[PDB]
Amino acid sequence: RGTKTLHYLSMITVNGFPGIENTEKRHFEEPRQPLLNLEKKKTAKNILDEQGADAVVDYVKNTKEVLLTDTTLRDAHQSLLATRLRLQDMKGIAQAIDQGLPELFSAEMWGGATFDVAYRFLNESPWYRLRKLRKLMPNTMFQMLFRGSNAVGYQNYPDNVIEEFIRVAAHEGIDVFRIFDSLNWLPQMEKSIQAVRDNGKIAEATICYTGDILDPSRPKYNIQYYKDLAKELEATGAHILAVKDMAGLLKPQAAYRLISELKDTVDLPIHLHTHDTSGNGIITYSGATQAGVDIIDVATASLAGGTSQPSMQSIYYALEHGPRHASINVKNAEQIDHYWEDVRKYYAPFEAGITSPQTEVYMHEMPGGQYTNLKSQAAAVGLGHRFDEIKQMYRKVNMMFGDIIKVTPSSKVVGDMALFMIQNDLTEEDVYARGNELNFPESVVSFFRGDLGQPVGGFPEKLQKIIVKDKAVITDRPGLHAEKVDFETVKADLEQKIGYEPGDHEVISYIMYPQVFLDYQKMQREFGAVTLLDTPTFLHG
Ligand SMILES: [Mg+2]
Ligand SMILES: [Mn+2]
Repeated sequence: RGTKTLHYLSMITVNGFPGIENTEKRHFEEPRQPLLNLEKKKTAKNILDEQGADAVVDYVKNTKEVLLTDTTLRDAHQSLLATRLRLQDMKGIAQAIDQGLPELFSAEMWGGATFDVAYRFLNESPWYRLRKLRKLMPNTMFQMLFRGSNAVGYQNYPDNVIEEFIRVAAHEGIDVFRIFDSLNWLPQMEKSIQAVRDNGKIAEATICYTGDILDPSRPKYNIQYYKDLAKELEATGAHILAVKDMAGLLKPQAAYRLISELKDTVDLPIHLHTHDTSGNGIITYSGATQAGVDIIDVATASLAGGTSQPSMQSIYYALEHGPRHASINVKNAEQIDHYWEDVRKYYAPFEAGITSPQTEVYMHEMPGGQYTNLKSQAAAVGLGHRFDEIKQMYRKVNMMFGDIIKVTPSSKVVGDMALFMIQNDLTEEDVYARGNELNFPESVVSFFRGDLGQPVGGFPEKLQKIIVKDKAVITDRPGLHAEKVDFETVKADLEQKIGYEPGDHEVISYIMYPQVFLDYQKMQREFGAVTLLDTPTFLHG
């Protein structure tokens, strides 16, 4: 253990940290520990543990105030710090979050990019992070972002694999599963919702908001589409209806109209998740609060704004004297935000830069992760000076594909198409004419084969035959055609590859990420548990 520790320390000291500029270690002060005025309240986690998920739904329904879900541990640092927030910085404040903020509905700490990024770059197990945070926060519900068909991975998986992931995640401490589909397709979400219900946890059926319901020029995603989707999601038996605004597209008037119209439609509580990219996140949450939204997704102030969530303290002060107040202790929240600012000072190499509110997201509708990835891709191929034209081409490609819902991985399809069109100097007419000779990117080909599912209204028929030439096109769930996985065989093979008997979580991690888990195990054998190091020492040695 010690030998591995000085091995990692010497490696980082001499060769630097991979992916960041080699820089001498700055001296940091100790992060400020909060002074909390503690109150003992019965949280939603106590209700879930004692009386179940339906009692949690009843408690949310009977709460006149708007509940808050803290996205600091997942989405705030996914948007701002490239998901690089380490478990050490979280566990410095996890107990303070659990005790000083018992009014929180849940804390989003898992799913999304965290599962892959922790293994690949932070060299720490996300299961280990979940276990440590669960021990430190016994009275906080743990929210996770769950893709309905692929769980946290990106490959095609059978239904039993997704069910096993749900069972193991619920056993290890995930309480709320925010289940979403990239194309808002119900069959991808139905089985995951049913498995979350069978494990006794809270299933959040999620609608991804795209376009503008108040714009009649785009009637594909109008209020009737969202009402029908909410009715279908209510039919699945999900406890809470969720509305994901991945790019901050929901305008406050549209927010009020959408939340009200969903409110007379279904009786589920409504959870709204938005980003502050346009700078309108606070007023969007306020307009949803007047319409009667139940839970909204907020982040701590030092990790809020920009591509991240709206601030929890600011949304408290925005609704302080209105008809509905935010359910939070704002003094404890500010005391915690002091620590979060101090530890955000550690992650200077991963900062995006100077950030201003951008209303161009109303035009290209790119999520912040897709925005950063496409900017880096354009910089790599020598087209970084044409990023405005790349964004225009992104909007045009989204319209060409039939106005699809753009989130991971469907936003990557549009980004790859836009980059390929900019690279080869192609217009819409050029693709419709010379697309037979063209070799489209594999993500676009996989999307038009049906590997991502079926989009709303189907594919454009001519563009589909242009993009996929002789490859087979499926019209049903790709998980039905997934190659069968036997957990005993995978467990035995993993016991051969790594030098010990794996747990259920390790087998399920090997199934989601085969090469990434093996690389993590090799780095664990070489460098040990580097998660115990502090972040300046972890990055600079
Ligand atoms: Mg309520
Ligand atoms: Mn988000």
